[PDB]
Amino acid sequence: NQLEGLERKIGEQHERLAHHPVFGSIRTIDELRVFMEWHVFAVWDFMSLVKRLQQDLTTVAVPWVAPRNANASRLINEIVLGEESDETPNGHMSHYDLYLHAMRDVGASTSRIEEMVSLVRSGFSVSAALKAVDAPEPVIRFVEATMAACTSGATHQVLGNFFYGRENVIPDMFRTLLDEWKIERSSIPLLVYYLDRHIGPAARAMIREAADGDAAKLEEALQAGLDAIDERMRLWDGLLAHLGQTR
Ligand SMILES: [Fe+3]
Ligand code: NA
Repeated sequence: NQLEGLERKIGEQHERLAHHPVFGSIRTIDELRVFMEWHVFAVWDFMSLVKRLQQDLTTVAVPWVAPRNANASRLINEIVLGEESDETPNGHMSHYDLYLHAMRDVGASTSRIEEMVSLVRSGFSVSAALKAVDAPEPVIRFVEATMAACTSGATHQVLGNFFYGRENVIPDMFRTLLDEWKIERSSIPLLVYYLDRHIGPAARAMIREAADGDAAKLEEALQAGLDAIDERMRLWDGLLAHLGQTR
């Protein structure tokens, strides 16, 4: 009954995220450009959650030995293939790269995110790279929260974050935004392609095994979900407040 409360709270916050007022407030091309310039940080940090879970639920070492759970390794390996290295009509690329292409298609600037990633490649911390390109404060909090899960969270928390805070909410969020912008497909075709590309038992089983059936740890997983959702809500709150101020 401790966990049922969290489960229901996650359902409610999911509906709130899927209908966040930011989405109905992106009315002009200018506003869509700003949206993408914030959103690209989440498109990018998403892959750190994926890779933390790939490390934990598959065997990425020499010598190899079979992962303990084949269903879990299958699901992660599927996500890696489709997200690090998707097949698109314009060739093989990460969803991150596809999103950058979509940004250029609409005329949004990719300079801040490319410089951030370039610094990370040269071994700056994510925190340092973010500050360096003057990322918006809400972007910093969001990405720092992702990174803290990835570097410091236990496997069951990363799973909660990922499933409840990302995989379970992205399709609904993307649908809300797509429905506003379908009418512009002819001028923004790659962003439509990107969004459309992203439009349960398995998740719970992975959490239970990572949690070892311990109800405290199951609570931790659910809580990591709620936390991730909160961080997403604060990102969109920040973007919306930015649009308001700079309209
Ligand atoms: Fe993706
Ligand atoms: Na672990």
